[PDB]
Amino acid sequence: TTTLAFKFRHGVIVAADSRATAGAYIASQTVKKVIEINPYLLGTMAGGAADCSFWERLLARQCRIYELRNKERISVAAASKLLANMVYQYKGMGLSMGTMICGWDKRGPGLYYVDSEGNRISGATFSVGSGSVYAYGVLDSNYKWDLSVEDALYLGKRSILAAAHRDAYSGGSVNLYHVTEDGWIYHGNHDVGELFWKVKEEEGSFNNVIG
Amino acid sequence: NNYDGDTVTFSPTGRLFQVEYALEAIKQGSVTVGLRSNTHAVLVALKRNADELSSYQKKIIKCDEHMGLSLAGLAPDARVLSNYLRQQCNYSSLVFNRKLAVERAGHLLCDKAQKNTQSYGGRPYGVGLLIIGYDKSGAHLLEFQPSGNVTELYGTAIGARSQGAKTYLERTLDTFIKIDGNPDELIKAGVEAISQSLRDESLTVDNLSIAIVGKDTPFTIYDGEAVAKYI
Amino acid sequence: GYDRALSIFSPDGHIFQVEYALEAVKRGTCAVGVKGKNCVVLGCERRSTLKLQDTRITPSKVSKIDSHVVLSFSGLNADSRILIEKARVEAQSHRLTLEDPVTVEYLTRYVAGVQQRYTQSGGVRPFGVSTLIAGFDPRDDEPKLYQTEPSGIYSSWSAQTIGRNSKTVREFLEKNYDRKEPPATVEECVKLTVRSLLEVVQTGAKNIEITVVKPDSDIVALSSEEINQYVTQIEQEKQE
Amino acid sequence: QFNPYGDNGGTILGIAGEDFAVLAGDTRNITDYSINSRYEPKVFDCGDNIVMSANGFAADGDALVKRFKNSVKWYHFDHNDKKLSINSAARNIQHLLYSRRFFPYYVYNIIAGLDEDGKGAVYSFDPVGSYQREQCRAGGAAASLIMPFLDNQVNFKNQYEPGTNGKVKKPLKYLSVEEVIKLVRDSFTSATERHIQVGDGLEILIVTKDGVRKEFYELKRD
Amino acid sequence: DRGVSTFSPEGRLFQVEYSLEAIKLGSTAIGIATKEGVVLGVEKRATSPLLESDSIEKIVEIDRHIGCAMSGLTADARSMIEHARTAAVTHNLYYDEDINVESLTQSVCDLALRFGELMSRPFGVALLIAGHDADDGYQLFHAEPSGTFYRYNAKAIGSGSEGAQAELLNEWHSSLTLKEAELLVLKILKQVMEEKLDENNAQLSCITKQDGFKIYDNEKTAELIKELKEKEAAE
Amino acid sequence: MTDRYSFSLTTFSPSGKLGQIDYALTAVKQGVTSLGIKATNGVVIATEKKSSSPLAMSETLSKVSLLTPDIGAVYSGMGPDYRVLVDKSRKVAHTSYKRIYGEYPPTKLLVSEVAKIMQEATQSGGVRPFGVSLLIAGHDEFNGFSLYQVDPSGSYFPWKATAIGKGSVAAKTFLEKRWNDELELEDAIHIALLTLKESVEGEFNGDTIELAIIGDENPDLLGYTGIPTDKGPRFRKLTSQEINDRLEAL
Amino acid sequence: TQQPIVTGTSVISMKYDNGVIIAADNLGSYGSLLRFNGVERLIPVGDNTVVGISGDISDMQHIERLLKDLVTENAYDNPLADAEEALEPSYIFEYLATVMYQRRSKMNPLWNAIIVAGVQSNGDQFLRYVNLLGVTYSSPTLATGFGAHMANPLLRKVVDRESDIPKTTVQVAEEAIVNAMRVLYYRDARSSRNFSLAIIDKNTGLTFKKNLQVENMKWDFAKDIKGYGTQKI
Amino acid sequence: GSRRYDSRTTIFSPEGRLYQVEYALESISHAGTAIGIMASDGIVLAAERKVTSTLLEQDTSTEKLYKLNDKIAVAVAGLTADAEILINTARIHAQNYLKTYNEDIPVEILVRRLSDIKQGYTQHGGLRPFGVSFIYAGYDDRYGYQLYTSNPSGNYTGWKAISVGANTSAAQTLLQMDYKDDMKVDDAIELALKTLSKTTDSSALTYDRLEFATIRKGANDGEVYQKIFKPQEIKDILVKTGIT
Ligand SMILES: *[C@@]([C])([C][O])[C@](*)(=O)[C]([C]C1=[C][C]=[C][C]=[C]1)[N]C(=O)[C]([C]C1=[C][N]C2=C1[C]=[C][C]=[C]2)[N]C(=O)[C]([C])[N]C(=O)C1=C([C])C2=C([C]1)[C]=[C][C]=[C]2
Ligand SMILES: [Mg+2]
Ligand SMILES: [Mg+2]
Ligand SMILES: [Mg+2]
Repeated sequence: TTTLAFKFRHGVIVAADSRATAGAYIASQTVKKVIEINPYLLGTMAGGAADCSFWERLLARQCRIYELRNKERISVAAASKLLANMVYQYKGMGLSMGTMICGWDKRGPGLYYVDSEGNRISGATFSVGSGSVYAYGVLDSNYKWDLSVEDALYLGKRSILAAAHRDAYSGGSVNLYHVTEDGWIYHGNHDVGELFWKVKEEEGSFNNVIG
Repeated sequence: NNYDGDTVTFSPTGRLFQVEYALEAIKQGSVTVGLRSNTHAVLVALKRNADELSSYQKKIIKCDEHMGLSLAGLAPDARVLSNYLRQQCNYSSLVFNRKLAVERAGHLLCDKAQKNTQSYGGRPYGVGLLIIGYDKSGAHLLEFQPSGNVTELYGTAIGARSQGAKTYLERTLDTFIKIDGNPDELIKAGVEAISQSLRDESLTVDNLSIAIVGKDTPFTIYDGEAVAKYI
Repeated sequence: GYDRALSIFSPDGHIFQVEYALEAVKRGTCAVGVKGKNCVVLGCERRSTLKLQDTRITPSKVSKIDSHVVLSFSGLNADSRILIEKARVEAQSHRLTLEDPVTVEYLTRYVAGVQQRYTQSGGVRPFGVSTLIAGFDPRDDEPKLYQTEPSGIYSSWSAQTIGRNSKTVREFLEKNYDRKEPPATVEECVKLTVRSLLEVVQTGAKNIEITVVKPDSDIVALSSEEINQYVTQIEQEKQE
Repeated sequence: QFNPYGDNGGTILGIAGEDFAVLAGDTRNITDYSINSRYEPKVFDCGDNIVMSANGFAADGDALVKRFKNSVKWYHFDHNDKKLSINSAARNIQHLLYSRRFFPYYVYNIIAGLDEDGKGAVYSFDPVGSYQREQCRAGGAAASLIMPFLDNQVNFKNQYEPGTNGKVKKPLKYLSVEEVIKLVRDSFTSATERHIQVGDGLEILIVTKDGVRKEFYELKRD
Repeated sequence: DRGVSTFSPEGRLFQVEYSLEAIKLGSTAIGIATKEGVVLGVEKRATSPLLESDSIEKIVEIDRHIGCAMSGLTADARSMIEHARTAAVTHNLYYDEDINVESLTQSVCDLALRFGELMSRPFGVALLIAGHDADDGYQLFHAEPSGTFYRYNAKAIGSGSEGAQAELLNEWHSSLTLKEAELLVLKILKQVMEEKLDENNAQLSCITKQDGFKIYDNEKTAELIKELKEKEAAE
Repeated sequence: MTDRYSFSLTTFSPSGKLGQIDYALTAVKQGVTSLGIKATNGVVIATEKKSSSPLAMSETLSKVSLLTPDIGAVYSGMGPDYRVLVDKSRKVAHTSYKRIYGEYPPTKLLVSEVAKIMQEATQSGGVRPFGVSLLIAGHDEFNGFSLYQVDPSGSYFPWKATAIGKGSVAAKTFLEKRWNDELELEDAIHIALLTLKESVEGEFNGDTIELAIIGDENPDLLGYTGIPTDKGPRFRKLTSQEINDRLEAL
Repeated sequence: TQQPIVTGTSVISMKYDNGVIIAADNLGSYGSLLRFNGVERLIPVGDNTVVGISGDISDMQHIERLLKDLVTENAYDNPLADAEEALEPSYIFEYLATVMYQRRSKMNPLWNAIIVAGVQSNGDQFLRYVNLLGVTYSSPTLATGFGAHMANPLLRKVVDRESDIPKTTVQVAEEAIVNAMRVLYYRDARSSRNFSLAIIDKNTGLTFKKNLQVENMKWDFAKDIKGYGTQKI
Repeated sequence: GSRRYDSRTTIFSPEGRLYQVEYALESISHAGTAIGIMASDGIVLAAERKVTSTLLEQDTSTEKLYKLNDKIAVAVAGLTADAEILINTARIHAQNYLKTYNEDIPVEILVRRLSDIKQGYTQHGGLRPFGVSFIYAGYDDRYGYQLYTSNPSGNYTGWKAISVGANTSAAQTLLQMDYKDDMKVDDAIELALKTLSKTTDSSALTYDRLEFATIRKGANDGEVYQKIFKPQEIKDILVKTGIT
């Protein structure tokens, strides 16, 4: 896998690939690695598919109860912390998770990295997965705060593509999300096979590849 | 009097008053009738409402594909005991790949109710049950009392004014037992039996509740316009 | 374990143990809470039957639950310590798990829930305590004032009093406190709180305690001399 | 040292149509190089128009199916004989699998039925509960032999329209039940040729609004 | 003294019957079910004018499709609501769907008789549970501390219950609109309340399929009160 | 089953009295007289062997009991209660002290542990107080000789000399006149026999009287030789003959 | 987790037109030592079921006691214990299969392979296998251990599929079983000549044969075999 | 069952009082008077032994004054056996604090802990409360010299001078009269003994009927010393103050 997310002027972009792997065998190419916690909260999946899926759905229920009790939507910080404390119980037991809790709350746009090792980090830019290292190069060089929504969506998409190309365990399609103060917006499924050739032609990149 | 404060106390004549008071709760409950032939077994229940805006309290509960009961008294206690039967029927299937015998189901209910009559702190169950079922030895009808006593019968009735229906079945014994391979006629006999316990009110479409089980008939409950046929 | 049901219903639908716990509150010293436009003031009675007391070390009537929330009470003193301890633990537990301090409404809901739990648990009696919980939510300038009682019900108040002769001071507050225009300043809020206690207290010497809570964790307890100046001004205006 | 797991072989295949769904699996049961049974059913009608197959370690597969059938039974008791939707069953099965995260069911599970709009549905699971809805999925020993063939013949992957030369793809026309069963039989006949754990027989369960129907076909017994 | 789980000679549990007396002392709560939605309304009954009435929370959300009104010892309801909210959300976790209103009500009623010598006494509060699901549509349930629950087309609980129920007997019909039901709850609340009904001492709420469970604003309720006064003066 | 008596059976009455403790003290009053006297170089404890039947062998019933090599005990009140307290006292001397410090506890601390056990029977659930008063005589290196009384409440007091049970009021008066701070052990034994004769009705001899001392170390009773620091138990029970010898010079 | 100590080898079985046959030798091996020569590994349950067990003998004796207790328990408050509510082969098997899978799930297995052979109430043949892992399967022929490798091939020549069952008589089926037991005696180092055989027929009931011996053995050709290649004398 | 015999020790009266706590206080009012007086340079603890005997071994006896640690002591009024249970718990609590924070326990924290234990017996468990009232005399570097009292209700308060046990009404009046803020230890010693001498039920106040203790900074330089008075030392201070 390759997943990323970053904060900017107009919220937070969240992007991910769709490949699932069982050794060298490609089990699936249509998987959803973004999770819908609530209309204002997303969660990414990397590492153990089952682990990430189970615990984030458990978090979503936890967040919903919070809303009922407190008559208020949970913060991104509190949500990320509930997950972190939940997985910390099972530290050293074999859990494999690398997630990002993305949302918009009273403090503005929020983005936390959470893993099964115990880390819980607030940051403006994250990428986790086997392809994260390829994605960071494109992000770091092109990331600004004053980024348009159109340019920001493309950056997150182009960053996954870079990783999908080089990393053998990343690819399939790109799923895009944009989180606003009015909630998250899905920006489609983009097949990497078709997207690669399109970006190659329009951008001029990937000159070494023939098409 | 002085010996009815708890279930752990015999009276000077050897009576258990808390059990007798629990038995009284059944008599206050709405009437329900049970009867069977050699091929089928039928439950008929008169449902009771709180008022005209309210629904009619459900009386019949399914336990398995081949077994179920009707209640009279505290409904929550019936929910607890029926849940126990559901689990026991289910244990028999999962472990032994065996449908639970109706006679053995009665023995299990007897023993569960008994523990509540001999221990301090708890209380007896405040409900009476009529269990019907079809197993490897044919059709069966059981009557459960929260004293622990369980009885296998051809037919019976419990609840308020249940003596009228019980007398009718005692006359009709020789007739309805012979109703083999005819579910509608066996239900007719049950509807006619429960009618002997009615006063003022009559059997309406949302008042009547019927259930049946048999040779090639899974335990099914009939309510609403499905019982209009028998009115 | 001791499992005896002490709090139970009576034929007329009353739980006497909960109602007798309210009688313990009625016996307790008077406590009053008044919220102004930008503050809340908590006033408390000190019975002057106990002199030769060391006022430095004697447990104060108003207790800080966190830096932004306070709790005063009327009723059994020993019982109040248990609720305060539990509340303080929960306040830190909330900061630890959710990374925000408790809201005043949340803390009140917790304390009230504890009180309720002791009305239908085996082997325990209800708390003989009613509390006034006051403060300001994090990053908020709206004053908060809540009340709880042994049964476990809680509610928000513009101004409220509990304890002995609370009926009298509530009567005073109902006619003097205006909702359309509450005490605009700290002075006006404290003055009204002292005035209300002077209806019941006896002497205005060391019998009145005042604690002012302002936004952004600004809590201070007034001294004897500062309060005595309010007592002086009130009675001098009264001589007319 | 005692090894609590085993491998009973077998291979299963689920395909979703427009108004139907199939779940197929071979009937061979094996340990190592021996045959246990030439006909040991692996795909089951679980109720509420849902079929299921847990492929891998048969003892864990039998237990999971047995538990899910039981879950359907209690769903009726607790929720007024309400029909269990395929999406609700999938979520329930996730929790059955993850309840043993630290001593897993060594099986690959597939369920098939109809969604709430009446369209064909197939769901696939990993041994610890990660599930996903798909149009086409093969699981088990010969899963890697069959899936690429399905990508090509069901989703028309790497297939383009002649004359355009890679500019326009082949359009995604739905398949009929008769066309699907052909792909299933050819899939299993091909897998039987090249995989030693696959053979003996093929049992297909088809799900429509009318109910659950069965079809059986023989396979090579070598 | 005597057992907590003791039967009377008439075959009733003493403690359950005594808890029903506590509920009769509680403030009035009314529920009306229609084909356009279910309306829930309550009497707030503030003990003093200094009490900020908006903090009185006697109508409560359980889920987006289920609401709840209470009457009696309201403090006892908090753990029941907590259980209901947990049950509703837990079922969404296990089954990826909304939970049936009846199933939710049954879960709440299972707590009722878990008392003995578990909790030390029955709950001293009755609940009106209103909601909507795809199978049985708009529903209204009355959950008692006996563990029994009845479905109702319309129901009133609390101090003015028998007077309100008789009024609901005459007024309810199967073709009632939502607006008509809103005015009907306000009408009957105004009739049984001690103090004069206004937007501050009474509260309305509803549950519709589209918008879900909503507690009405005081400004919105005030207009419905003004609309009620004019239509009563119209004849 | 289960012990469902998890509540106190001893409670304060409106007057502030703890009824069960008072009633336990009444049971002690009915009991046979026992006494203790402290000398400069020893302590003596004594009581009457009230035989229930002449067919009964009164030697088998021991009213005076060894708790440690340097600590002894006697009682007045209910015998069975005393017997179990002695068992617990012996055990607690090992578990709460000897297994920790490698030496036997001093008298005051063993008394403190016994007192604690008796206090708990006065507050714990589903039990009645012990119906005995104990007299515990003992010696230890840093406190010297000592004599303690322990009551059903768990309260304990140190005594120069005292008596408990049937004729305690008269016996305590008798001891006040005879006791001084210069008494030798033999003088204390003599006074103990004189005091005890007043409360006894029937036969008064070595077979009907039980008497023990805490005095000098008894190397002959140690059971082994070779360790200089181990010099033997200070507790010694006087024989029937040894008592009769001192009754001739009475 | 443990290791098996005293063990029993192959159990073999097959269906025929009116019932089932099952067989197993009478040996209890202690590693390579042929320790116990009088061990019965076929255990009848009523007059309609025979459970054949291989593997650890101490665990076999434990299972034998569970089955004996099962019969006792079934008779409790059951007037139809010798009729309609008697124990069926399917009931007995599912019970064992439940126990085996539970024990493996606690990492403390019953180190056995079991074949339950019997005839049901309706006359249907029952033949199902279960082992230490809780793995279950049914087939016209079933065998454990070495029998799976050597006996099944011989028995499958008689009953290759379901449709061959009605065509197979009891004389043919018994003949095949007895031949398979001879082959196992030739080739299994942990087998014995003495064995037991049980037939459960829907008409003639349960026939239990003890003290059977492998006979008509071919050994004469051994005299001609000399050396391991080049040796002539 | 067992319910029949339960006294229900932890319930409210109709007036909102705890029956057993009130009856425990009644018990304590018959106990020997204990007095605590706090001065600027130390604290005094005085207490009266109850009707003693000539044959009681006084020099090895202790029924009133106990040592909790080097800085804190307590005077007891009520059941001695009940007090010793609590005293040992307090001694352990003081050592737990010292082990945890490596500092001597502040007086109030120790007092609150014991008072919380007493409170527990009034709210749950179904057991009778401890029939004990303490006077705590102690020192720490935060508040300096401190006097507290606790009673069976578990409620505690701070004092300049206080009495518990018998005749507290009379004793408190006498203390309220003669006490002044600038008072010293030697003066406080005299006040304590004079107050006992007037309130006592005995004919005359003698050395053998008293327990006495001081907590003084009168130790060589900045440190605190506890002095539990011996029989001969009590006899001397009685002559010095002019009582015998
Ligand atoms: C990249 C493809 C690789 O990192 C990405 O992380 C995806 C993430 C992802 C996939 C699907 C849904 C959501 C997120 N990961 C996978 O495809 C993983 C690869 C993986 C397996 N174990 C593991 C992985 C990654 C990091 C740590 C550990 N695939 C899975 O998790 C699935 C396919 N599970 C399994 O293959 C198996 C599990 C679980 C399991 C098996 C196989 C067998 C027995 C017990 C459990
Ligand atoms: Mg957490
Ligand atoms: Mg082959
Ligand atoms: Mg005692």
